[PDB]
Amino acid sequence: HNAITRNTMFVAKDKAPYSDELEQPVYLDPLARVEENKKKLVFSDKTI
Amino acid sequence: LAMTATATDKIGRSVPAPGKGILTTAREHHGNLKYPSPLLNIKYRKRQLNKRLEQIKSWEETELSYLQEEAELAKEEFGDEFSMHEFLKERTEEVYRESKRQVSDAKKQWGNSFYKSDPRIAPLRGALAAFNLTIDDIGVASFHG
Amino acid sequence: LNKRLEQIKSWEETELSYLQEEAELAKEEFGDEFSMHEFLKERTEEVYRESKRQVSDAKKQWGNSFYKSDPRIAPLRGALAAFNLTIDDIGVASFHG
Repeated sequence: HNAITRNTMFVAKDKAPYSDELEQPVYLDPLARVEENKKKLVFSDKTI
Repeated sequence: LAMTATATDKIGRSVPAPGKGILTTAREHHGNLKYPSPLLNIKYRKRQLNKRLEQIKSWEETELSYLQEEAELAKEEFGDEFSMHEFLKERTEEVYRESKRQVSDAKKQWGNSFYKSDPRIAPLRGALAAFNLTIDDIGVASFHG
Repeated sequence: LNKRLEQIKSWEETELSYLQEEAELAKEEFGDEFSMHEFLKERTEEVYRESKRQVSDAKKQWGNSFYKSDPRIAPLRGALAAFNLTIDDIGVASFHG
């Protein structure tokens, strides 16, 4: 309903869930799972 | 062809820009390596496969034994047209094919694809360890270059 | 599948039992740094994952993919028989048309 009212159905992702520093460490860990932070689902070094 | 994989990179706004997405072919978990994983060890998988094959052989023997009792059950449940010889022939072929499939699945679990579930075995390491080759055994890398 | 799952449960039990004997072997073959607790944890996780894969293989052999080898079971009939549906149970055909 929000998307139809506000033309915000498609939300382009500006940034990956992982930073440039955690990109490859996440690539190389099959158990690396995103966690919530400031309502955004991002990768953190805690789970790598 | 031991291994093969495809991958994408990440968010971006440059399609021709290459990325490190295929680095996931080397992914494994390294939180606690105090002891080697037994699954990477060839002889452990060999004895596991040997006991599984013994179980499958016992399964074949029990199935062929039960086939006589099942034929008698079908002898009354299929009328006088029942042929003992034909029933035994079809059902023995079925048992043999099932046993072949179990042997193949055991060899797939312990020889070929023992690294499907294990996150501590990367696709590359596990693909080589199927043939008992270590990471050091890749001698050449044909780069896109 | 039931007898195979019983076999896999027995396999779990024998592996977990053998793990104590394998820890003593590794206790002398890894020096005084060996941790009984840590070794048991890693190897119990490994046994659990291995038996999970064994259970999945049995369910894939007898439930999902029992028709891969059998040539008397067509792909269509076998795919439906995975869910216990007969050839008659396809109600609609979305034609290319």
